[PDB]
Amino acid sequence: KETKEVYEEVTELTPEENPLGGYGKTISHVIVGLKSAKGTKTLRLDPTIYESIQREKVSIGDVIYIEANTGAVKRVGRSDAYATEFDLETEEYVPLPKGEVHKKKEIVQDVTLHDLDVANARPQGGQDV
Amino acid sequence: ETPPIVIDNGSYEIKFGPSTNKKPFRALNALAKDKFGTSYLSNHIKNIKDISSITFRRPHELGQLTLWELESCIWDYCLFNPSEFDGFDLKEGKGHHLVASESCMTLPELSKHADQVIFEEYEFDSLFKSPVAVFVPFTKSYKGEMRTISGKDESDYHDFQLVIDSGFNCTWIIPVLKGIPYYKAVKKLDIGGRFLTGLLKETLSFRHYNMMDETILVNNIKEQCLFVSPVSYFDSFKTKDKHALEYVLPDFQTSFLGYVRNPRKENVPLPEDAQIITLTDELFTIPETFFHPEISQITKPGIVEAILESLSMLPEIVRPLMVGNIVCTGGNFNLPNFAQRLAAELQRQLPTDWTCHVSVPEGDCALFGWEVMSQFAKTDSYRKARVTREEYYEHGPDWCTKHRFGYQNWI
Amino acid sequence: KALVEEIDKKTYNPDIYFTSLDPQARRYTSKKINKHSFEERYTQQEILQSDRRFMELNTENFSDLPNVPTLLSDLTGVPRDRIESTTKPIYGHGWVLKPETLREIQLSYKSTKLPKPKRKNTNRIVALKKVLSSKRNLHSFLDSALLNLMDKNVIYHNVYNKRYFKVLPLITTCSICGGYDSISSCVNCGNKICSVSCFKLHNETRC
Amino acid sequence: NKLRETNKQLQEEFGEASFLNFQDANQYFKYSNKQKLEGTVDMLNFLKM
Ligand SMILES: Nc1ncnc2c1ncn2[C@@H]1O[C@H](COP(=O)(O)OP(=O)(O)O)[C@@H](O)[C@H]1O
Ligand code: BEF
Ligand SMILES: [Mg+2]
Ligand SMILES: [Zn+2]
Ligand SMILES: [Zn+2]
Repeated sequence: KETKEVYEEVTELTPEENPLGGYGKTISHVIVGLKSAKGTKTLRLDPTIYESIQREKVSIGDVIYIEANTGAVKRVGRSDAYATEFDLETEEYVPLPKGEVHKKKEIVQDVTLHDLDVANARPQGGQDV
Repeated sequence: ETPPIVIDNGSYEIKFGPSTNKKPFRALNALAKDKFGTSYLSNHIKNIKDISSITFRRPHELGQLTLWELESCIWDYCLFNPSEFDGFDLKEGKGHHLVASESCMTLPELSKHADQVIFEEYEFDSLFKSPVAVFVPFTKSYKGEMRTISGKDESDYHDFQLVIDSGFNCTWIIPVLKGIPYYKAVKKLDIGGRFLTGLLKETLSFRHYNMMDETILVNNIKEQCLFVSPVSYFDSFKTKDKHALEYVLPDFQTSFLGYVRNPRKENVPLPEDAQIITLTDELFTIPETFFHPEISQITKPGIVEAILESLSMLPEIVRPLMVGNIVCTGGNFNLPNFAQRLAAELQRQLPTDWTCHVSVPEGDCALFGWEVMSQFAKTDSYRKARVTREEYYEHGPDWCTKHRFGYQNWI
Repeated sequence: KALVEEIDKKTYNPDIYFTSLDPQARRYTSKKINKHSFEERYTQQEILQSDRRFMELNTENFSDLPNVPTLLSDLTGVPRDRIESTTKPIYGHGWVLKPETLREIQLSYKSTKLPKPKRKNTNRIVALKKVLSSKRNLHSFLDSALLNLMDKNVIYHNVYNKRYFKVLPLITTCSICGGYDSISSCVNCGNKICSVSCFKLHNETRC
Repeated sequence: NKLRETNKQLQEEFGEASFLNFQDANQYFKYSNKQKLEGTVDMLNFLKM
């Protein structure tokens, strides 16, 4: 078992102070606001998760899935209420997340020791060729 | 006569009654004359046999009332016809006080007109007029039924309040603090009973045969066969095929008023000769215009934007307090699922930290406000807040409308 | 794309792709081809048209259709000349003062009555008589100096919004019916249409 | 522990009338104390996490 927190409609985001050192380009922090269903909230977050967002390349009117445990953002998609802006759109619009934006939850999974052995023997991580 | 007479003057219908009673006396505030010239008083409009072609005139306009002649005559009618309105009986009302409810955005000149017409002709002794808003805080004085619905989940008068009225004329949202309402964060929505009836006319004209001369049918249909989208516009559209109502034209030869039927129920299997209008989409699309005025291609912001901006004008310390206790007032709010829908919408808009709750009085809010005003007459703070005849005489009519009940004073 | 394609080096705009059956072979912009507040997205003419449609929805009878210029002038202080020139719209009329109803109301309360005289003859009484025979229009209220200009300021701009005109997204569904899927704009009229029957009903009169 | 000391002293001082949500809805001072205690509870939970 493992307990995790998560945050889930994106309202707005602002990236970023003076270098005052060896920082050629400085992005101190990024402010992001989420809407959800049971109320909205804004927060501040690291530049690294901002670069992760840029890798995801999400828009401003979107719904995302950010897990603060691993600092990874997943683009759930567009917002359903933001439909009919254009007559066509390939991406599935997807409804808005239900409940509180800041979700505390716990998960329970059953595995076997052979699964751990296989995972360690043949790791799937890696970005190089 | 210790107990005053409470008059909630409505643009559509007025509620006159003694402070003793628990229910108001309902009398129409209008004038409809048949095309042949035989006019009929406001209370006698309901007894007429034809409603197809009438000429209408309502003394109360969008803002307020200007010509006091019809209102004075109607006030005398509800004040000098003990036979038509049983129980009530009065000679002069000399020692009788007056408790009235008039809007906070009244014209100072028109407020002076109202004060002079109520005092210097009928010979009152004590008056008190204030908007229906301030009296609702007095709901903590007397026990009553008050359904509080939580937005998030699936002295005696209360200083903290923020109340919305939605009657026939228009809609008004007021913040009340310390028992003294704020007169700047107040926001007016033009969608009232008139505008909903007009939208009903236009949308039936988009669907079924026209009735634009026949507006009483429009009002009856609006009061009867509508229901607010419980969840969303699209999902309520998914119920248009399965759910539908059918209204029948009122045949003046047979029945002065029509009826609405549901095909599921077989309790009314009687066939009828007249034509039947099917309403399958306009039941729920019509109430949606408050949240989506652009359906009728208007530049009007909307209810949620209005309440959000009105909160924005309020000081930050008092902002979270108002949403924690919201009371629903007005005859438009009797539409089913409206309170829950608006609660869900504004709670979704408002951030997570503060949870907003909406209090609904069961049934219509008009009689709820009337019994609240009757309790205010019962409430002894009215004794300390009242005025007398000598105060009116020693000063001019301008002082009474510019100092005590004046709105710029409380700004 | 298919590898190796022939180009003639003329035009060759990688972001401009125009293709048709060539019935006119003309760009819609070749040479300017011609001849968040909602007050910004919709221009002054459009917001004024929305306003006059709003006021024309206010009325409940035929007689107040020519009363629309008077009501709109009372609302926003525009002369009736431009109301009749640029809006491009789609005794019962003169307030309730008919003497016929005045003498007919006697039969309304004739069931029981016990009137008595208690009155004087003063300036207040004269003003009461004037109010009783009121016969006044909102235009007369506003043109005259009986109401302070600060009262006008706090009655007109205490209602309007100025910065946030929309907080929820717009559904933008067809005008005739409510087909929520596969909506599209019309060829000429530029109004959203959904169904075949909707297009047939719209192309005649609305388009 | 630093937050818990303040939380427990606040709960001891006014833990009888400020606990109910009925008084939280109708308040000017007590609702602020309830907000402070819930905020410090959330803060300590986040710190433990
Ligand atoms: N149960 C109901 N369902 C729908 N509409 C209603 C219902 N009851 C009353 N109404 C509408 O509310 C309006 C009454 O407004 P009212 O309280 O008279 O405003 P005012 O006090 O400004 O005259 C009527 O136009 C009526 O159509
Ligand atoms: F006078 Be009301 F109830 F708008
Ligand atoms: Mg009223
Ligand atoms: Zn259509
Ligand atoms: Zn078209």
